[PDB]
Amino acid sequence: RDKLNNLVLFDKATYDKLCKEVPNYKLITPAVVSERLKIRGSLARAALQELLSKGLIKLVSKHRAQVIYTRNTKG
Amino acid sequence: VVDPFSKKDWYDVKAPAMFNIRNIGKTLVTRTQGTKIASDGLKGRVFEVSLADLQNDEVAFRKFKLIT
Amino acid sequence: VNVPKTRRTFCKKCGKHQPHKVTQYKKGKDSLYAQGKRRYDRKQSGYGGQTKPIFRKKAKTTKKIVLRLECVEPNCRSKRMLAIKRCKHFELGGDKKRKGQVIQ
Amino acid sequence: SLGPQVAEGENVFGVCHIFASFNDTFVHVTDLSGKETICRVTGGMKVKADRDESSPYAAMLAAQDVAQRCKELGITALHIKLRATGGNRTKTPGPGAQSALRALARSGMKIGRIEDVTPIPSDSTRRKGGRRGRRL
Amino acid sequence: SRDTLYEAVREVLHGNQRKRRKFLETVELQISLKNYDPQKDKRFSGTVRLKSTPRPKFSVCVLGDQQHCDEAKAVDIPHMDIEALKKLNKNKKLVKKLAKKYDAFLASESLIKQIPRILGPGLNKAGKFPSLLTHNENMVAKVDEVKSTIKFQMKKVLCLAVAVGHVKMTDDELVYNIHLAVNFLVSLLKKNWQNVRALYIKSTMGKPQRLY
RNA sequence: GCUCAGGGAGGACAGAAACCUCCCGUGGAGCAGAAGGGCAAAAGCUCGCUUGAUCUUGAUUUUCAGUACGAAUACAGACCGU
RNA sequence: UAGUCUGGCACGGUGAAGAGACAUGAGAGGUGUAGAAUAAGUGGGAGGCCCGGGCCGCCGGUGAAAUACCACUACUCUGAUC
RNA sequence: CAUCAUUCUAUGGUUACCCAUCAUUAGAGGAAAUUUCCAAUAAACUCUGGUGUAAGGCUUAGAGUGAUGGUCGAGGUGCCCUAUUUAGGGUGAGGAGCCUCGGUGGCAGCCCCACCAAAUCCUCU
Repeated sequence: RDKLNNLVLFDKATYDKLCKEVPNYKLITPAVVSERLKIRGSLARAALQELLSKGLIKLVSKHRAQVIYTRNTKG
Repeated sequence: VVDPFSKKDWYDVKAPAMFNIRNIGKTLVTRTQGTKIASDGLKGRVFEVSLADLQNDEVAFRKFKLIT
Repeated sequence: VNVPKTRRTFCKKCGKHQPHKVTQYKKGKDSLYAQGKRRYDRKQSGYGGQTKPIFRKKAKTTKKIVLRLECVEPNCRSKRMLAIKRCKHFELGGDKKRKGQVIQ
Repeated sequence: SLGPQVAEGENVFGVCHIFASFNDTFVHVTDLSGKETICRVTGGMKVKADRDESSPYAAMLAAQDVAQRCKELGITALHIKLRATGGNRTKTPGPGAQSALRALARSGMKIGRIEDVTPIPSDSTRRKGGRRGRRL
Repeated sequence: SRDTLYEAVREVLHGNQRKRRKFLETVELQISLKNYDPQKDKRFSGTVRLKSTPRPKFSVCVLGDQQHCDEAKAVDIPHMDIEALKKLNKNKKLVKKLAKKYDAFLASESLIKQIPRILGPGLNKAGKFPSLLTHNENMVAKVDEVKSTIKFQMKKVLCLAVAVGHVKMTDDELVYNIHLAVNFLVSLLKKNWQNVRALYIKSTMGKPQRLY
C-alpha cells in the first residue's frame, strides 16, 4: 500500500540539510537521520564516519547493533 | 411541534387552619385557553400530604387527602 | 411508431416549405355552451331518463395518432393537423434505430 | 418552564411514580397531586432490545433523562411512590426499581418520602395460569 | 379610483402658517395603496407626465458633441466629450467615492448608440439611467428633464413616494401639479381595483391637510 | 457502390460451426407479416442526403346499383427532396 | 321511480360565552460583514434646530444605498371596541 | 502542448437589461456486494438549452504577462455497531460539494512525528 522510497545517495538539498541541520539536534542516530531526512539506514551510518573526522558530531556509544552520536559540546 | 409546559400557571396549595405547616406545594395547570379554564380543571385535585409535612413535629405514618 | 419533433413541410399561409414543430394532438375540454351540449342538457333534464344513445360496443384499441404541425417563422405561426395511420406505441424523436449495432 | 417560585432554598416538590414490573421500569414525575404530569421516560424508551427493557441500567438512563428534564422546569425535590406489577400478579418490585431511585439520588434531585403503592388486593380475581400453574 | 375634487381649489395660499422654514423646499405627495402584490407582474411603472414645470434639483450630465454643446452653453452645463468618460467608468471597484458623481446621464439620436461598449451599459445597470431623449428637437433638450415629468416605479413595500410641487413657484402651478397629476393617476388604472383610497395632501413640511 | 442463399478449396489458436482470402454460385437468399406475383450494376445489402407520408382541384379504376367507403391508377397546379 | 338517508335554502326568533376573520384608532417592532452607530422601506438632502450664539450632518468607511427634518406603507407580538 | 488571472485594441454587444449562480420544465448513462456465468434489472448525480430573480468580468479573435515545459500542494473529509460514547470495534462499491498553508506540544521553526473540529450527504448493498 504505502511504500517509503528513501535516498541511497544524497540529493543536493538533503546533504545541504544533513551538513547543516543534523548537528543542531540533541541526538544523531543513524535510524532517526534515516527516518527524518528520507535517507537510508546504511547510508546514514556512512554519513557519520565522514562527519566523525570533521569534528562536528560527538561519539557517545558505538556498538554493531546500535551506534549513537550527538551534537558537539557547548564549550 | 410546540411546548405544552410553556402555558402552565404555577398555583400554591393551602392547608386549612387546623394544620400547622400552611404551604403544601406547587400545582402546574394550563392557562384559560378559550373554553376550558385554569380554575375549572383544578377544583378536584387530591393531595396525599403526610402529617409530618403538615403538622410541625409529629408522627410521619399518617396521610391526609385534601382537595382544591 | 416514431416521428421527429422537426419537419421541413408546406406552410399554407407562407405558401412555401418551412421547418415546422411536430407535437401530438390531444382533444380540448368540451365547452358547456356548445349548441349540441346545450341541446343535450335541455333534452336530458326532467323525466324521460337517458334520451340519446350511450355507445358501449367499443371495438378498436388504438387511435389514428394526429400531429399538430406548427410553423417556426414567427410572423406566420400557422398550424394544421397531419393524421397518420393507427399505431399502439408512439414517441416523438425517441432513439434513432442504428445498423451494425449488437442486440445484447 | 418559568414559575414565580422563591429560588434559593425552599424546595418545589413533585412525586415520581416508579412502576418497576419485571419486563419494564416506568420513572414518571407528576405534581404533588398526580393529575398534571411533568416527565415520563421508561426502560424501553432508552435501550432498544426487549429483554433489557427491565435491566437496572435501562431504568437508570430513564431516571437520569427524567431528573434533567425535571430541573429545566425547576421541580427541585421528589416524593416517591414505588410500585410492583401488583393485583393478582407479583408484589415484589422489578429489578429496575432501586437503580432508578439511586439514579435521581445521584442526579441532583432531593428525596422526599418513599412508600409502596403496589396495588395489593384485599381479595383477588382468579390469577392467569392454570390449576397446575406455569410449567417449565 | 376617482378622487373627483375640483370644487373650490384655493386656500393653498395658507403657506405662511404650514411653513416656518427658510430654505429650498419641495411640496411632496404620498398616495394610499391597498391590496397590491410585490413579487409577481403586478405592474405599477413608467412615467406620469406633468405640463407645469415641477423643477427637481439633482446633478445632471448630458453626453454629446452637437448643437447641444452651444445650445446648453446658455444653461451653464458641464458639457463633456467621450475622451473623459473612460476614467469616469474605469474606477468602479477600488476607488471608494461614488464614481458616476452626477445623478443623470443621456443617450442621444444622431449619436443613437452613445456608448454600447463595456464602458456604456455598465452605467445603465446600477441606477441613474441615461433615459431623457434629445432626438433632433434642438430648442432646449437639457433643462427639459428638470422642467418635464415627475417619475414613479414599483418596489416590494406596496407604497409610493413622489415630489409633485415646490416652494419657489406660485400656488397656481402647484394645483396644476394636482390637476395634471390626479386626472392621470385615476385614468392610469388596471384591475388593481379602486387603488385611490384618499390623497394625503402635504406642503413640503407641516400639519395634516386633506383633499380627495 | 456492392451481391445474396448455399457449395468447393485453403489458412495460428479453430473443432460441424468465429475470422480471413480465392473460386463456383439464375436468385436456389432477401424484400416487416399470410400466400401468390415481381425483383441482380435491383425492388435485396451497405452508406450519403432527406421528408412526394406535404399543399390543391378535378378525372378514372377496383367492389359496384355501376351508390358510398376503403384501397388504388393516370394527370394538372403548387411548393419541395434527391 | 315510490320511499329512505344526507347537505343546502325558507319558516326561524332572543341572550350570553369562546374562537377564527375583518375595518377603526395605538405602542413595541427588524442587527451579511463593516461605518463609531439593532442600515424595515422608498421621494428627500446639504439642509435643519433652540435660548446674538450650539449640536445632528456631509466626508473617513461597510455596502448597489447613511440619519436632522416631512410623511406613508411592507412586516413580526401585545392590546382596547357603536 | 493544456488550462485558468490581467490589460491593451478590434468598423463588433439588447440595456427598461447581459452573465455566473439559485430553481423548475426539455434528453443520455453504472461499479460493486452475490457465487457459477449469462443477458438483464435499478438509482444516486453529472453534461447541454430555455425562462427568472442580488452584485458584476461573460462566452468571440490577437498580443504582452501572473503559475506550472509536469503541476496545485495531498491531505481532512462517510456509514455501521457498542453502558471503553472527548472512546472502542468494523473495511463494501460507486456519485458531487468544502477550511487553507492550521494552532499547539515532543531534540522547538525544516525535515519528520504526534494530537483538536469546520460543509458533506444522498442509494443498491
